[PDB]
Amino acid sequence: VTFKDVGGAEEAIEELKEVVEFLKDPSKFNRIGARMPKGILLVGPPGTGKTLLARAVAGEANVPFFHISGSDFVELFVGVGAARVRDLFAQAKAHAPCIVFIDEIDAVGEQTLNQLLVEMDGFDSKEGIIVMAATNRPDILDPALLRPGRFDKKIVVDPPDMLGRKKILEIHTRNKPLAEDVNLEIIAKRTPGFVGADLENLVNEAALLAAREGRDKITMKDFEEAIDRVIAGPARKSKLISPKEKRIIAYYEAGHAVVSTVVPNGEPVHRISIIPRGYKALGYTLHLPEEDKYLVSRNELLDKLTALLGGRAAEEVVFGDVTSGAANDIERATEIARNMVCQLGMSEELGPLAWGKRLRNYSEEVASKIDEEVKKIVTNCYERAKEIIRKYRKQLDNIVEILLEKETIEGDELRRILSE
Amino acid sequence: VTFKDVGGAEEAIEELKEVVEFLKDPSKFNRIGARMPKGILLVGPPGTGKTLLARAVAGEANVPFFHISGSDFVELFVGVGAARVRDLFAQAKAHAPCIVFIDEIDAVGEQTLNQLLVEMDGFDSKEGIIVMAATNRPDILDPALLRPGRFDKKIVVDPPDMLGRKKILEIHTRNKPLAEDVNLEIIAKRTPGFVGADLENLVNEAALLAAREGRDKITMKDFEEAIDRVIAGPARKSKLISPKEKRIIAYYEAGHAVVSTVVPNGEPVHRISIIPRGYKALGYTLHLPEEDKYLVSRNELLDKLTALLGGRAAEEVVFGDVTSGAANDIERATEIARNMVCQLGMSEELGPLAWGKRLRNYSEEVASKIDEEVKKIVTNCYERAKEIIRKYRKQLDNIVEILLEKETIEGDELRRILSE
Ligand SMILES: Nc1ncnc2c1ncn2[C@@H]1O[C@H](COP(=O)(O)OP(=O)(O)O)[C@@H](O)[C@H]1O
Ligand SMILES: Nc1ncnc2c1ncn2[C@@H]1O[C@H](COP(=O)(O)OP(=O)(O)O)[C@@H](O)[C@H]1O
Repeated sequence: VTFKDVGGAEEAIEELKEVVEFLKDPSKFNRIGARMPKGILLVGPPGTGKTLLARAVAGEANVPFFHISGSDFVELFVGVGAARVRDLFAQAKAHAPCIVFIDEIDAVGEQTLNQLLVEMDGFDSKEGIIVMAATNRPDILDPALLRPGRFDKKIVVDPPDMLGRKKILEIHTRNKPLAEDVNLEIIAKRTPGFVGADLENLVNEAALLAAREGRDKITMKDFEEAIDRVIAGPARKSKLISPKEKRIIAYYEAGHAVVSTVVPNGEPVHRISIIPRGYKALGYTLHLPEEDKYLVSRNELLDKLTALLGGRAAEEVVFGDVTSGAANDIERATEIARNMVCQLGMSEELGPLAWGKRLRNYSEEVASKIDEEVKKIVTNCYERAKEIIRKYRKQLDNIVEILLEKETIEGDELRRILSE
Repeated sequence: VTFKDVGGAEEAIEELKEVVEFLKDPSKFNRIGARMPKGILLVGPPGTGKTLLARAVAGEANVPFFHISGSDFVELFVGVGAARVRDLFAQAKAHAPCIVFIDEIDAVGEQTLNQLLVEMDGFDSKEGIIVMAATNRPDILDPALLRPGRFDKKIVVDPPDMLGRKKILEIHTRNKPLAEDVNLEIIAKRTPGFVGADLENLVNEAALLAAREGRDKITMKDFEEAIDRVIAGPARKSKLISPKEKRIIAYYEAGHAVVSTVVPNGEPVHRISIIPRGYKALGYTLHLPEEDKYLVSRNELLDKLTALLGGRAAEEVVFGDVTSGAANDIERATEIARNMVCQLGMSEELGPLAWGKRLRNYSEEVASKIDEEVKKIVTNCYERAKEIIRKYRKQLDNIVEILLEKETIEGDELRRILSE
């Protein structure tokens, strides 16, 4: 369980390597005056992998490891926790420099608490005793533990970025017999926000779906379809859609994808489907990012707003009678335009100011000029999505009639059709 | 542990010297009628160093010292605290004039409380019994303890000013083997708001970082880099920034430093770096004050506001497309301009009045004249930062191309480049 078995956190490893060294040659840290801390506090979102790091460092240099959970101290009989703690340190002091882990310390931090503080102060840091604490919350902790001599050194763990998830997938798939067409980079970019714990569950679910039919390999189709069942839900083939009502959905989704391709700034589409899924959903479009970005320009916000108004601009041109389907793409397209004006200061009339944060302190004369700008930004974009559709209309029907039988179209075919 | 080992508080020492004298010649205070108090209450922010003063005064004249913590009285069995208190005074009365310290009295101030008040009133102040109490909160204390005869004399401790931190650093670094280029005045001015407890931790962390590589001296580079890891966090070299996206940050930070140098009133820069650090940060600039000030003029507030609008005025002139990076320098530059008008009364139209403190009691006709002034102060400054940049443009590119390879530039090189 060396450091080669943990991936996705290069700042909790490089920073936490001298502790291994300190357990090898403690003479280097006494010639100067170093006072290597007795306790280490790991903090981060739950499920990040805090517990695995302690096991990894314990196994890095052959050393006994004693794991104790603070949840076990909950609802224990009076005095049992104190006796367990005393026996733990009694065992620890008998052996060589050891590693002791205490988990879930937020809940504990009454009788066992005070006994812990006194007993911790008893032994010396030169014996070889290391205490590692892992909390899911840094605020509800007991303030007394933050005093010097107690837990004072903290390590922050963070969710992985794009390259971290690739490494985690590489780690967790070594044993299983993958097929020959499985690409782990594609599956790495379609899973943003996943903590390291969920990817193993994803692999297990893909294995289950591969095993249901019965076959010794896991193909790409199992991976891609297993991701959808986690985000939205299982497919619902029992639902019945009227033939004159599924023609509207075919035009509402084939218009959101034509507009999102013509405009310069955007991310490419992956597939379009109209199979119902989950509760209150009738069709979706998927994008895959090209890289990871941290700064957003202005022209990249006027083209994410035109795409959202693409579906509503396709019903109006074709049918002429607007439906109630596009009620969530209007709510999310009007708070994008209320940040370009109030907070980010990208309006040429109100200047570089931050009107807002209770949550409203300004006059009524000003409040009637923010609306004349919001209603002008949104209307100006909605007049351009309609203009885009009118050019690509003969090539918009072809995308529909293909989508009304196969019920799914791929991105490459779409981009081949648009560019005749 | 005499007074020579405590620095940074010259008002809790000069005021607390006759207590040492009173324990030497108590005859001077009885010829007139002095009734030197039995209890002394030390109040101040936590970690200021209240506990150290009691030990210092106890060691000033050779006298037994008995320390008891009020946190120990918490969750003790019924009657144990009273027995401990009785045994404490029983031991104290047997010896010469002694010193007894009670810590953390805010939590205690039920059964032990009443026993303390009665037993305190028992003995006489002429025996040589002194009681020192240290609380972190002056409001939650039991009001009964404020009656005469009980704790009535209080001493307030305060965080050190600029010269105090120098003395604390001098005290805590005597043993350790510093290098020859370490300047303690520079490190004293870059640590505002630090209480006396944090500087020793800073020294220990610098020692750790010096020891990691292995060398018998601590150079300046270890001190300066150890301060950053406390304020913001460790460097994150795993983060990847697109080549076309780190060119924007190089222009946003090289513009905030050119403007902050040309304007008359300001504090000099120290270094510019674009290495990511912490969470949601992509570049920072550091200043070092020349001295400590307590009054701020008006012209010193119109030049701290032009500097903040320097980054946004560098993207607009160069690229022409404003990004979302400068969203925190707009929020902090619009509450500076809402104090020059409402509270401080530095507006020539609304006169010397204080509109405001619920938090709003005035008409709507007035509320529409504060905005016409706020929008005029901010816009007038933003038209001048752009004017500054246009002059120093040939000398703004040189600062960038140097900053795109070394990833760090020093203040002296910047001020040499600007003044050709
Ligand atoms: N960086 C990582 N590399 C590989 N696997 C990880 C990583 N982080 C977390 N995991 C996986 O996530 C799972 C959950 O870990 P767990 O101990 O529950 O986290 P925590 O203790 O922080 O809740 C572990 O089985 C581990 O395999
Ligand atoms: N004025 C000072 N001079 C030198 N060291 C100080 C001073 N004030 C505080 N310290 C240091 O801060 C540390 C914390 O003191 P502590 O007793 O915890 O403060 P408090 O009791 O007020 O919380 C001590 O180890 C002491 O060395």
